[PDB]
Amino acid sequence: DQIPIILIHGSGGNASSLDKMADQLMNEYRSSNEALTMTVNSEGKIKFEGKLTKDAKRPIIKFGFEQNQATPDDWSKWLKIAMEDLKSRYGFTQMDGVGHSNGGLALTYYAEDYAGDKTVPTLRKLVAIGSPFNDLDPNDNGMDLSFKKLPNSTPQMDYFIKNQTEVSPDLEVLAIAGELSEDNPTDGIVPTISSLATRLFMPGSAKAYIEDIQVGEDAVHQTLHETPKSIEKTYWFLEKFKTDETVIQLDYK
Repeated sequence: DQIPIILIHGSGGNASSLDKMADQLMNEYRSSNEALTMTVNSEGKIKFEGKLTKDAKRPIIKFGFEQNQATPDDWSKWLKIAMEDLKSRYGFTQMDGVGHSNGGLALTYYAEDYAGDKTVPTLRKLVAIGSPFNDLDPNDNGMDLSFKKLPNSTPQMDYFIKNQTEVSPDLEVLAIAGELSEDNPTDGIVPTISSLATRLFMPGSAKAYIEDIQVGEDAVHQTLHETPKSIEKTYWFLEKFKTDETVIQLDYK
């Protein structure tokens, strides 16, 4: 009945990439008291470092993909394999996840593809930080933060829309997006709208869907999972936010 929190890096990252967040949860908030590092390689290896005890509180799973530039749907498949082993070892029926960029996309595939699967933990809270739901092309995304549709949906977005019905009705989603300035709706890599495109498939599927836009030069893609606001909002969503009713909160902005 412990609910772990899985932390997943962006492309180019590793199992240490979300350590600022993890250290804050373990050392300052002290809402989590134990951690495990797990890594997976598509070659066929799964590695656990550490052991969670019976006294674990919100245990953190620092996750690493050795193939750290692969597609988010490949990541999701590899995550499933590793989550079968995690559940086998510890029995967790639910987990929360925080993913930076590609890591948030991997969680979204996991949410859509394995909600019914009793051999892995069901994703409960999903935090996606600068995740390019509709990839990187500004032409596909545009600049209208009140968007009800995208200028052009990519194949990935088409998949997310098609399979939105498969998410757990208890799923709670927080989409964090950066915008370098009000007149420059990108985080430097991802169009702000791409990172909020969850708006088009999570509301009414998930129990909760919340957006948070951070603005300014400090909201750059590469470090967006390290901003004070990102960490504060993530803590809030993981430890304070609770609902039985549907919640949808959009930033327009």
